[PDB]
Amino acid sequence: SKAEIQRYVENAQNSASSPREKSMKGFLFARLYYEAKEYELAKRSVSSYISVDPKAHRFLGQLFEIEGNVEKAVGCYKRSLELNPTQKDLTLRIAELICTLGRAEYWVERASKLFPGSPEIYRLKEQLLSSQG
Amino acid sequence: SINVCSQLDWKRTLAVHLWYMLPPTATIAQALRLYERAFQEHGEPYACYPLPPYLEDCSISLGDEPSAKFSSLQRDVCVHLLKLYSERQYDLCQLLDPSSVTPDPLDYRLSWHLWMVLQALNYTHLSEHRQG
Amino acid sequence: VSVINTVDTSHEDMIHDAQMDYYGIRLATCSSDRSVKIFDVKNGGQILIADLRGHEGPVWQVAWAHPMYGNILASCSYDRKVIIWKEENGTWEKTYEYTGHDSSVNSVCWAPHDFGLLLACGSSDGAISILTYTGDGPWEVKKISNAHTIGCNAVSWAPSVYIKRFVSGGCDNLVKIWREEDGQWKEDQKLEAHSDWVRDVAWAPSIGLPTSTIASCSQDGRVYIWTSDDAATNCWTPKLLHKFNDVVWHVSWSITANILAVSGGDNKVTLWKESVDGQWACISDVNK
Repeated sequence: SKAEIQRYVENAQNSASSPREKSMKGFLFARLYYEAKEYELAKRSVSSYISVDPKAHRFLGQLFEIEGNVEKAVGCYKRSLELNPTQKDLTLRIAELICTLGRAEYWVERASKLFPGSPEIYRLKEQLLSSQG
Repeated sequence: SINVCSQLDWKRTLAVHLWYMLPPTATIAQALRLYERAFQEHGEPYACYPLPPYLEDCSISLGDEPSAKFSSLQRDVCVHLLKLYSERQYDLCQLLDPSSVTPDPLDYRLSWHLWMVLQALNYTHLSEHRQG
Repeated sequence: VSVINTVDTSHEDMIHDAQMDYYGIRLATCSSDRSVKIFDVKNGGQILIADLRGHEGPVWQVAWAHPMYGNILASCSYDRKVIIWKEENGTWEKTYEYTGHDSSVNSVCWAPHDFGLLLACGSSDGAISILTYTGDGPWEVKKISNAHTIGCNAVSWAPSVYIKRFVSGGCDNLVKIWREEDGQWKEDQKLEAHSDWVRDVAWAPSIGLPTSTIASCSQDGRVYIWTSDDAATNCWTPKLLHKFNDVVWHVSWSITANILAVSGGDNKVTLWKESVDGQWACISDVNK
């Protein structure tokens, strides 16, 4: 009712000032901003969360992709995958990054083995072969 | 999108359907089913999900996928009571879960008295194992 | 949750296992210092009543017997010796010493009082010995040879329901249930789900339930719940509880409400209780 959300803002602020690291509390406040819409502080708090998780990982990946930020997309996807607390799909945009970079062969073979009837990944590996054959 | 049903908890939403939307002569079951379909979408989900009184604070963030979570969330005993009052096809076990009323899974007083009342109402679909 | 009297064991090494008595007035304790100590904890007062030293190696398990047969305490050990102590007029003396094993005896579990005074000994030589006191005379020994290919880690008897049955888990990755048919212990079932060594198996003391439940912890960390709705059918269904990252050691069921206590190598005890719907949920985390 916009009220309990402000109270949860207060409690997350307290559990963020007391336990400064607070990826979880700060991520609850970031999820509050994402339920609302201030992309700057939302992405910032989610970035604090991921760096210092699929929620912040998809947030960073999709924001970077919608802005065109292949670098941030690859960073977030690769970090999340190699640590994997719950992460499956972002390797797709990792493949797109590696292709836009020979390299995309690893990730396109990965997508091939994870889903055989993959038209998009078949064409992506096709262009990877057309640039690295 | 002028949603009149907004800012109302699940109970009041069903009540509004009963008096205003439906005619003065109606049966409870029909209203219940209509409300149920209302939060199950059509077409917007204008009604509110039946949530336990303790889980309301943080309604799960339905980011692009509401249904995959609703299929694991419990509903307050009242809904199932109404459903059993109407028909004999429902899981008594879900209805009799300690979490529904009180978060902890160690308080069982209410559950047990309710099972006694259900046994006394000629409704004994519960398996021997769970009774024991 | 609440903290009662904290005992001072006056020990010298890691206490590998403990076990209280039927009425909760005493606590046996076993350590790697070749010593089984008895503690009388009554009304919040730690009192060492006896110190029993008869082993050559570490003591792994200690089990109290039913009150009607007296204060009988069994203690297995690394020195292939199963020593049965008995308290007479406040004095603990060794009454019997079974030395018929080729390797370390890892577990001792008494049978329900209905069956008699039976004790099962699981050893690392892959053999289970059943000792039986008939009241008069000595102990009849029935040894089940080649029970497990590598070794036997734990034994636990079924609640009396009288068909004498007990479940044993070994390092061959298989949980086996045994049944006494015509006076002879024969293999009844072979339950396979673990990918590694079974560390401990405990049969639930089912109360008011048609179903029989057994829990098994393993080296890989997967704790499985084995359930058979009908004893006759003997069809056991496993259910994964939680895959702990660290090796789970032993499992223990509560007498009154069937709450499993699981301990892993992460030095923590996680309590699990099955809900009405069926899903197992952790209720508390009691770390060391």
